[PDB]
Amino acid sequence: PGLAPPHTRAPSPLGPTRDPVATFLETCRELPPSVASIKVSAELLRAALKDGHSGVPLCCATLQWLLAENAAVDVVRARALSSIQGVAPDGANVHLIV
Amino acid sequence: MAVTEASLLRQCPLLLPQNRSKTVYEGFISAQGRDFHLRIVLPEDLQLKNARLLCSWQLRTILSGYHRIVQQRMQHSPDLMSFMMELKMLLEVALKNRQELYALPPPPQFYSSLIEEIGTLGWDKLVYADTCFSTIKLKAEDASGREHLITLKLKAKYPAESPDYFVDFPVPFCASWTPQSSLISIYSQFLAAIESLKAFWDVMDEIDEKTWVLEPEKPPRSATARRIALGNNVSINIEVDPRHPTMLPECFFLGADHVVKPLGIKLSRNIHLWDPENSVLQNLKDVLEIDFPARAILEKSDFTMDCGICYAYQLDGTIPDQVCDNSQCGQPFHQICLYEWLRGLLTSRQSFNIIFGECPYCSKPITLKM
Amino acid sequence: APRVRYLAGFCCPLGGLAAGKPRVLCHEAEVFLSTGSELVYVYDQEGGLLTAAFRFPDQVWHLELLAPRRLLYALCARRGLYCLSLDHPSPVIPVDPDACILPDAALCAFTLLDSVLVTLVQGPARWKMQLFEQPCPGEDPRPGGQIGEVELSSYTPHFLPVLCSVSPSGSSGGFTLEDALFGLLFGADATLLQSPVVLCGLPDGQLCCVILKALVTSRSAPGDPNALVKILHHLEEPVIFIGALKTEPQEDVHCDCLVAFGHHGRMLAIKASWDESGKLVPELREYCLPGPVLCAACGGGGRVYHSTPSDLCVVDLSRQPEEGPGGLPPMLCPASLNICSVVSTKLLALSAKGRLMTCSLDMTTESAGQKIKELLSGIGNISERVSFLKKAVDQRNKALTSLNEAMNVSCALLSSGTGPRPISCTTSTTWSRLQTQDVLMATCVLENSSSFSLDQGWTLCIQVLTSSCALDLDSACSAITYTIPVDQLGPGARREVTLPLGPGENGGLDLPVTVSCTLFYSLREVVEQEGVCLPLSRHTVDMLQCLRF
Amino acid sequence: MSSNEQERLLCYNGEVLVFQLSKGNTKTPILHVRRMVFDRGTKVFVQKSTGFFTIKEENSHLKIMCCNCVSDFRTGINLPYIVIEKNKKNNVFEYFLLILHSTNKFEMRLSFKLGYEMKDGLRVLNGPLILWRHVKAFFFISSQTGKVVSVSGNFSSIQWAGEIENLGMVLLGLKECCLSEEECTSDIYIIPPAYSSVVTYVHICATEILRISLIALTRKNQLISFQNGTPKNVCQLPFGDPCAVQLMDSGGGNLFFVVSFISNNACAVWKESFQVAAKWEKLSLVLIDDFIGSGTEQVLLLFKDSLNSDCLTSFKITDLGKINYSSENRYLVVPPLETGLKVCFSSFRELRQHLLLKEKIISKSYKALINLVQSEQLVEKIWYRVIDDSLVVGVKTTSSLKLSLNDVTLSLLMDQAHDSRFRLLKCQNRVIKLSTNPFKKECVQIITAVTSLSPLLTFSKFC
Amino acid sequence: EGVEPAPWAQLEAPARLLLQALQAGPEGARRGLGVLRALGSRGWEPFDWGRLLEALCREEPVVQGPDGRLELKPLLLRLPRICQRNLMSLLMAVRPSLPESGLLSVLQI
Ligand SMILES: [Zn+2]
Ligand SMILES: [Zn+2]
Repeated sequence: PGLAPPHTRAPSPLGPTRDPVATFLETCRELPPSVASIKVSAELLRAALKDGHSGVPLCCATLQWLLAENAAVDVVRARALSSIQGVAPDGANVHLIV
Repeated sequence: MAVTEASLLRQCPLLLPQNRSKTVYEGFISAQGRDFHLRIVLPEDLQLKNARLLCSWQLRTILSGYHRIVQQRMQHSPDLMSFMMELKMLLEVALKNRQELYALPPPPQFYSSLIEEIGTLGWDKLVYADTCFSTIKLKAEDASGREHLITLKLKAKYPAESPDYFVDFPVPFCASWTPQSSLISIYSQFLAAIESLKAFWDVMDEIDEKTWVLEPEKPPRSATARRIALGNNVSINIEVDPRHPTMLPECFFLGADHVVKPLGIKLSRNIHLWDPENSVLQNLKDVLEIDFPARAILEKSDFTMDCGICYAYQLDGTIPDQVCDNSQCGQPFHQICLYEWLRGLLTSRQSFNIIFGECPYCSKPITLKM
Repeated sequence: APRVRYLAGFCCPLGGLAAGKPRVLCHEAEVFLSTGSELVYVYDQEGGLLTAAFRFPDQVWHLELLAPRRLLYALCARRGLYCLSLDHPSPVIPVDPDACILPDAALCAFTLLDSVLVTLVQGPARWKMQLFEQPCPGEDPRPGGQIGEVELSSYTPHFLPVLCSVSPSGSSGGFTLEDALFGLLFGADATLLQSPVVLCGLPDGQLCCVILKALVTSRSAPGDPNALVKILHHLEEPVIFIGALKTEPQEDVHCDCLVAFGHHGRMLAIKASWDESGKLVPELREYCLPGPVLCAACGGGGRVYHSTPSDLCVVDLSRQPEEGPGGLPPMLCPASLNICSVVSTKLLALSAKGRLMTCSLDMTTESAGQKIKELLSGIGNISERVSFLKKAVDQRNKALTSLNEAMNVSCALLSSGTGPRPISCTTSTTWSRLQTQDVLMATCVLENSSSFSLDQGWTLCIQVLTSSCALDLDSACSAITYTIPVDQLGPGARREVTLPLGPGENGGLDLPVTVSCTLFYSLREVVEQEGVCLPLSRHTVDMLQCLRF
Repeated sequence: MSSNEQERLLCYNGEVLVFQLSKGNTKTPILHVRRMVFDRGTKVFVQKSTGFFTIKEENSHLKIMCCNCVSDFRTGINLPYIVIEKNKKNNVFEYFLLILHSTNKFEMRLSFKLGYEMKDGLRVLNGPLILWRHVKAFFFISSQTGKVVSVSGNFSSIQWAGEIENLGMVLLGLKECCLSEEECTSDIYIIPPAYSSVVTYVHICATEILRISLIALTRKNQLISFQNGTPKNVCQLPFGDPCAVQLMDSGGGNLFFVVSFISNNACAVWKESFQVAAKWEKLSLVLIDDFIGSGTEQVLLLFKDSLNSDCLTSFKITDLGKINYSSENRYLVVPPLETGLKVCFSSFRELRQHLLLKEKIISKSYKALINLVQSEQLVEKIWYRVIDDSLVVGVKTTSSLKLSLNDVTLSLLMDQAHDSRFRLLKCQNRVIKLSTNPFKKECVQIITAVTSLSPLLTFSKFC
Repeated sequence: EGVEPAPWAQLEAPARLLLQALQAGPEGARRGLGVLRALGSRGWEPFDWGRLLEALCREEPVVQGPDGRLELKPLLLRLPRICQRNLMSLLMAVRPSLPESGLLSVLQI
């Protein structure tokens, strides 16, 4: 949504903070953002990727080729950008960086 | 907001419209943590030149004196919004004026702490307490043994804001008030300020002790000046600086011209002989080259015969003959001065030539016959 | 020192003892009591011990006495009247109907002058009052023969109506008034006659006056009410108490303050002004006091002593004339009933627990600090309670503000400004695909165009109606209803959903179809059946919004 | 306390009664009675009178059992009783009842002579009615009858007991059950039988029509309110072992509930905010009365005869309001203290008075709003049932309503407080027309809709 | 109808008198001194200036400019010009015996 073309105010997903089942359970019964990273050779990335799209040397075509599946990648192509926040299927917001 | 669609809510939030053609509203309206009831009706057109309005008697009590103002505002104001704004303003004003009536402490902060600090200071100390507990007073000695009292007015919050202090001695006393600052803190500051001026007190002590001090009679501690009789039918008047009480004062005399001059020149010639090391009396006796009457007549010092209006004698030849029919005032007055007084007075009333009205000093019936 | 002393306590049920029915009096040093049951009790006023106890049947309902005769009266409920020797040659006593008289058995009220007797009775639809005689000599206890009766032409039927006796000067358990007030209220006649007057207050609330020296009627001469009885003014709630009181206090104390006293708390009071017209004028008032009012009395110097279910309370009148508002404090004694007020003020009353008691009104070092300690602890006790009130009050105000916005919204919608601007809602026709098929959907959009924030309490409904017709055959899904909790819309913000209109049973879809929006509001959520509803929009989906290409 | 030398205490109409056996040498022990009152001069207690009752037999194991004010039937007058066990040690016991007069003189009203020994779930009621039970055998004896009698219904325990208007004497041992004593055997608006598992003591408030307003408390250290059987307003307790409760008024709306414990401690909790306001410990005994002469009632707390071999020492009294008592000038300030206190109480009172106006205006605005939008019964009634997992709701209607001229619907809505999230609710609408005895004439036209149920059973409940 | 009371008409007698004195032309200045002389002579030596300043500062309404416009003024500006100036002149001289807290707000005016 942060990179959304239309800039729509589609409201936040606000995934369920409980199951129906566990709500029922308790209701009868009476922080650091985790992070991870990897690295890889610029040469490996070029020689694998290259197919020169245009080529903003690295991190950008890296992100495109990582998200060639997710249909909102031709938008990152117009807005070549090495870090964004997508949301999820199942709630919480996530950032990535390249 | 600019348009009265949000503004009326923001500014009359606990007042609600009952009707669709929005003419009849009702409900509460807030000020100073207190809410007051109103029931208001307009005509079908939303003009205020005729608009019905009632309140609570709680409210009309508090708007005693401005009912006319309100009735006039109802005609003058074009918008109800403007009208209610003026109303809130007026309301806050009349509250602050009658603020003696309205007082709600945070007691456990207030009373408990106050008492603990007083127990800390000492039960010997306290002199007085108001039932509101807004006002109190306290005492200090000097090592001389001079008693000096202070009075304290307290706001809603004692530690939050600084209490107002009123003390006998003249200089503009000040003291640091933190929220950490307490009764004992300000008391220690007052104690320092006492001995800061100890000389000036010893000065005034010797003056009033030995001498025919004239009219700071039974003086206070703020009394800077001293009028002293000397010889007969002549009086010096003097004023001191307490930062340098031993210093020369500013001084001069009143009385008869011929008796005045020679002492004037004695002073003019012996002034360089000032010694701010011995008694000021010691300086005075040998600068003016004289000794003084120690209460030459303690009884009949001066039953003053001045106007009391213009504080003068011989007003265009006239004597302040007109007096008070009172044992406690007895004050002479001039015909014309007392006239122009009681004329401008609203309470007065004119007979054919005789007029009656209140004595300026004591407010008792006094009669003037032109 | 102890301003209150308890003498005795009684059998009492839950809730409490009955409003009005119990009554208690004291002669000089004797006390006579009715617990609004069959029983009556008599005790010494010095010693709380008992002297006598009287078993009647048929709940006691009213009492009177006459000191000169050493008798008591009583009104058993469904029977009529009884009367008792106070000398009266366990200490319980029963009664036999040897003592009883005139058991008319339908009558409710009675009063007493010195040697005359007056009664009010429920008949059918029109009640009626009767005047009886009372044997003045040392007689066998009699009425004698009654003298004249009238129909209460007005009243058309727990709460007993009440009677009060009103005499002018020169001539009683009643209340003597002043000549100015007679000439004000009762007219030239009763003044000319020095006629006693009787006021009757009715469970209706209305209130009527009557003249004895005009009320004598017979079998050849009936009691036409249309003149003989008259009405003051309809106190529109039932009647509890009538008095008469002394203002300007500068036994036979001539009053000038008329006092009427309702249940819900309409007090009414009247006085003479005789001003601004060169003639006699009445000063009226119609007060509004607190709570359901139980019991009343009269203390020396315009001091009414009354009870509300919270507490025991008071109103002084002693002085425009007397009083604009009815300000009122307590005395810090509970909600009571059955009060009696004597002068020295001292008084006697009964507590809803069923307890008898007597109200009597008006330095040490190192215990000083204990006194101060107690004071501080007490204030600390009060403080939290005050704070709780404050917090609750905050909540109430918040609710009010919410409400005001809601009202603003509603009015904004209902008045059309070339369009229901502040809220709008659209719907659009959008195809889709599902498991195999080209399904039709309908997007619904909601927009806030104003500043009015729609918040907790609101909720939205839509209802889809798959036809514009009514059938012989009772189709099986006439329409569908989607409802959603709108929550914190905000201004300039927006919600959206999307709906399956489309065919779900046997390939069925027909067109004119319409989709109808609404909002609701829930006065009850924010803390006859209560809620309201707002149309907001209407859109019709037809063939020309579903064609693919 | 019960022994040949121990004593028991009681409160009565602004004073206090001590009932103590004294081994009178010649004699077997004699009951000796003190009637005492609070001073308010020295803030102590004083003997105002005494009485006594001589005893005849040479049998020890005389024993006080209980005491209260009971409202005799022959009079209708509150009066102090005492119950005595008289154990001849023959495995035979008299079980006397006495009641005492204004005269400080006694009067027996039941001998009653049991062979076996009661401990008991013992209690006492209006006509001097003893009520007891040894093993699952509930009995009562009046002073009228003077004979042993049993109760019809069999119970576990008989917690509450007392007269009620239009009924005479009633009891409550099973919340299902609702007895009389005259004609043994209303069970209609009694609590949740779910709560029947937990409640151990009850104290009722008031009665209407059937309906009541009632109070309870569980083994869970709770305190509950009920009106029409509606579980509103629960609190929670510091301590455990809830023995029993009483009430106090303490002036206008300053009401309180006063709970003892078998742990020898207690709580006082305020009304309009179900909440502990104060708590006390070790509590030798407790009593509730206007001991002063102020108008309203107060409470007394007794601490631990560990102190002395003397009862009436070690005391405290408090309204929890302007009253508090117990066992270098400084005087310039007392008047301001009292002034601030009383102004504070005044503002308290006026805040209640003001709060009510707030709520009144709220309701005024409700009705005003509902009128702002704008008679006949276009409905008869609602009904509904479950099927298996598909709730259905429906409506019987009238001739006022004609479906040929108006398309109609029936929505549902949820009260968001229970289910506090976004989610949708969908309901399917069905006309149903029927004919009644064709073989004008009646045509029935009902309207109803269906939806799902397991999605909503989230908080075990909803509305 | 076309009469008003004194705006000081509601006050402590000494201070109200003092105002009625300062009203009186230029010389009213020195009459101010005479008042204080007379009162330090009189039984009430302690003249609470603190009291006085509060009343000076305290606000009250007026309807001036057009007929349809309210505003507020403290006592100090609504009272007549000559009394203002005379008063100010006296204050200069008694400046030692005055409290800063009130003086400051007075000066803000
Ligand atoms: Zn003059
Ligand atoms: Zn004078």
